[PDB]
Amino acid sequence: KENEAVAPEFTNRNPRNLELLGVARKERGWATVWPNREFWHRLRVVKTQHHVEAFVEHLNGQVVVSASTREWAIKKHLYSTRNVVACESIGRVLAQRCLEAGINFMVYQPTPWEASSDSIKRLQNAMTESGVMLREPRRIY
Amino acid sequence: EKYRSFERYRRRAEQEARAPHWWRTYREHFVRTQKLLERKHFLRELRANVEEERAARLRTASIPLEAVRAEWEGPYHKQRLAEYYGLYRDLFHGATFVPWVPLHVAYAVGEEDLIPVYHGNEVTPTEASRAPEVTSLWTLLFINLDGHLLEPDAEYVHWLLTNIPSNRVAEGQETCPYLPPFPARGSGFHRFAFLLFKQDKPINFSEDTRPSPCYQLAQRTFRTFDFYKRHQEAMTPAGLAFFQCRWDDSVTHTFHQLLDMREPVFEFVRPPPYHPKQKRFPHEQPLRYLDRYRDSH
Amino acid sequence: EHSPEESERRALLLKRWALFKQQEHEMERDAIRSMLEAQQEALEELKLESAELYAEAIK
RNA sequence: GUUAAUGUAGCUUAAUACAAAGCAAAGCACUGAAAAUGCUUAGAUGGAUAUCCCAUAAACA
Repeated sequence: KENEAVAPEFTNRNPRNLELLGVARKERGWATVWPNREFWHRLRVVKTQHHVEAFVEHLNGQVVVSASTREWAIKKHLYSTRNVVACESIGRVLAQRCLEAGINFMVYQPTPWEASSDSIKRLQNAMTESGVMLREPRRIY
Repeated sequence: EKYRSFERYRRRAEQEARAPHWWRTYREHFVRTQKLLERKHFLRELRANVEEERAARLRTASIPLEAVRAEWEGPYHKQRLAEYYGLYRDLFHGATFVPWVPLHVAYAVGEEDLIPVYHGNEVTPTEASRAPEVTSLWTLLFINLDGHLLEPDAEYVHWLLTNIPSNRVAEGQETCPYLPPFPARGSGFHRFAFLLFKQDKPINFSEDTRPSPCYQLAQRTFRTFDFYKRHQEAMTPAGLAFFQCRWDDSVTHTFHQLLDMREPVFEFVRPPPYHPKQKRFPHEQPLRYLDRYRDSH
Repeated sequence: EHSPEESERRALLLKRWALFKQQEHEMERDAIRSMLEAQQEALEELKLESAELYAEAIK
């Protein structure tokens, strides 16, 4: 049968095949640098003077999912770009964009003051209820 | 000036690291107008609203998020997902196109609901038992980018329609009949991408016509790039939708029932065992020295 | 204990108080620049007529 | 009127694309002070095009 013909080894080209399986490499260097680089994706939250922005960024430094109150769709329904509620909305919106992108796992490393901020805590509450995980799975060796 | 918070140094340091420099660093080695005026008017109304001010100070404001999604939709962000997952490199040999038509696909499950197919979504092969629903005179092709079992560059079709009148897909010619997903076991997530190509003029794709029904992998194998190159003059892609599928019980059914082949099973191949090469005559070799080298010690 | 209406009434006046102060600060900052610009502009005017006069003034 | 300036919010040629952006800056809370920190405040294309333009303000006048 022609169909039975199959190569001895598979050829998977999906970039996230190893990452999704957990076998993808995580940066285990930078022992002299803080924080740890053992995360495939990270949540970057930038609070500007008039706007609040949240992003999910890969180790390479390229954002895959970007949620900003600068975006037209969110702001029209959002009263004030800088607000505690805005942090919740951008987190829920960021989750929905994460839902759109297919990214379910992420690593969040808030700063001491950022973690203490209730708005960021509510934003984290927005992410967990939406299902987006603030912690990624461990790598597989 | 001195940073008054750690973040100021960290943000600048993080930005500083990202930028390339003459000295060697880790990164180098390892790496319209009218609408806005209307938007501004809404901002003034939204800001002026006293009720909205009260909600903000009371931290009780809410949003109709569903509206945000529709208004946000999208071309530029849609491209990111396709490029991020490597569709462009595998499908067009690196050609990147901004999708302008908001293509959306979902795999119909039963009759109550149809399973969405997001960009980068995961859908089990069992749920894909039947063909999915896809929403001017264009074409449409289905691909198994990494579902191929023998050749890396090659890929398989699920079903290919040509000369799709306007949008209605029922009238498109069924060049390739629908096949359920058949991702090999042990290979993790296989990415399948749905492409929409603008058809400048109706052209008979006799070369791409396939027998119905066809259950042969030897004839399902194809290349998107050369197929698109042959029609690249009249083909400009505009729609994108791709999901991931793992191995599942339905996959066994697909491989055996209609594909009529043994299920492919793969795993990382380990290197051959390393064996030390002892000397036939250990001249001037004691037991204490050999003891450490040998297993016994 | 203050009532929610009392807090709402007080919340409004703080907004008015903040609005008045910020307007004053913006006006005050402009006053500093305007007088400094006029004073610097004043310096140039006499220099053209006679630089020697400022020699005593700058001391 | 001739020359010449000056016309996004303290700053920026940020931007005219998917946003009028980033940055400077503010109020209150927290009681040595400041800073840090939490919650919050006020904002602009006076205007076009791929130079006119009117307003404005100068030397010519």
